[PDB]
Amino acid sequence: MKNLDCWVDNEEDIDVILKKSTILNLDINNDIISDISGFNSSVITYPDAQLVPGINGKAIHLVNNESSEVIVHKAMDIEYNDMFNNFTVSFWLRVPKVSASHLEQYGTNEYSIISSMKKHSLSIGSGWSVSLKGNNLIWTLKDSAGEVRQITFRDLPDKFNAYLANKWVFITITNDRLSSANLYINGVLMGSAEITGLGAIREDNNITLKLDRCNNNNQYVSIDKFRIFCKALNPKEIEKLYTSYLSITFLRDFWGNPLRYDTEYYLIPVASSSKDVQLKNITDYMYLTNAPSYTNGKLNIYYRRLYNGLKFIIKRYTPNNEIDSFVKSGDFIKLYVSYNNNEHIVGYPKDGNAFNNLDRILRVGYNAPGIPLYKKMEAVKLRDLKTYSVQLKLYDDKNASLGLVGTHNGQIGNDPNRDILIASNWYFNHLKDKILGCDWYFVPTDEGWTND
Ligand SMILES: [Au+]
Ligand SMILES: [Au+]
Repeated sequence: MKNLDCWVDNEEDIDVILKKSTILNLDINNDIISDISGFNSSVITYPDAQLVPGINGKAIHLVNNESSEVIVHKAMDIEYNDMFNNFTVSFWLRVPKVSASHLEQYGTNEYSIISSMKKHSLSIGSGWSVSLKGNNLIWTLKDSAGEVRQITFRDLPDKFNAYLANKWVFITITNDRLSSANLYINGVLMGSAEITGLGAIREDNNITLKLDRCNNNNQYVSIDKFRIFCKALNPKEIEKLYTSYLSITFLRDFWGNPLRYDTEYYLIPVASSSKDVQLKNITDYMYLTNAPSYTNGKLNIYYRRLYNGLKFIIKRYTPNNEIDSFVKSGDFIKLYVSYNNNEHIVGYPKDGNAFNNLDRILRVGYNAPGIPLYKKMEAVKLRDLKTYSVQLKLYDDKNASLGLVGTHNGQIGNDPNRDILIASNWYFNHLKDKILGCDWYFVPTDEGWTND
């Protein structure tokens, strides 16, 4: 009694604790990476460290060459924080899905992506490192006397739900030198290691962000919001820290990147993610089908395959907002299906067929003469902030709500029974359910996911 957390005083307001215990905090402003903690550690950016969209602005993109790195030179006042005392490392991480091929080829090649490690004699290294090995995420802590402690996290086999499978995920690693190290992903505890009794950790004066010892020349990773705390955060501090970055400003695609205009997306319903969207016929309705899947018992990985089903495109309802291409919640849009190299608008015909005069059946490319076709939508995010999904609100042409886009299981004509896309206001009265049929993933083609 005894506490190796840095002293704050403020033991109440979580936000005050998070702020006060921050000793390093990378931000990207006007395309320059710097430390905004207040300790002013210097940050050197090498020529092939690239910038990409991030969870809230831009983020760091590392490729596999020696010019692709970011080095933080620790300020003198924070230099020895982890020698004996507690600390927390946090950052957003995006790693592409490893191919079956590359798991076999490179699966035993452990490579670092962030490190303070130092080499000392006796063969001894000292510091901490974040590294990857196949679909393992690994935290290593080493003291100056040769002790080594580690957490090895094995990712989920279902790569649609896995953390090292091309989505932005939030990492947090807490170190309490009087108990354990704990690894969290998206605020949830994934692994722990006891770390008591360690000696002095004598690490590098620099913290290096770079792929180290990676044998796959085409490998890359992205890192955002890299931050270090002089405290071992508790689960409630971690939850607030995690949710604090979920900016309400832009909507997000399936991978966590900002949603964009003029971009092909495949839709998948969150509440039935094994399904793809199909079209009966131009001018007619859409429905769900089962996605085909990939399975590999040898390598223990599997996943519903992506990029089957219709391609959708979002356009501004009222053109020319020049430079920006990002969709903001509350934006008014037109939804198209691109088919036969033609774009076909999505909407509901006045008095069109509906189920129980209340679930409105959507039509693609409808064009009956003299029949209004309602197609003005609002792209919104009403629920589940941790989930990268979107809702779509359809209006008539008089500001009345025709409902959120969803599905309805039923039959049209003598067709087979199907989950058919619809707009319904029924969803507004149920926005608090765990799972809801109006939640959609927007999935664009991405080099970080190829089907095997
Ligand atoms: Au690699
Ligand atoms: Au919903």
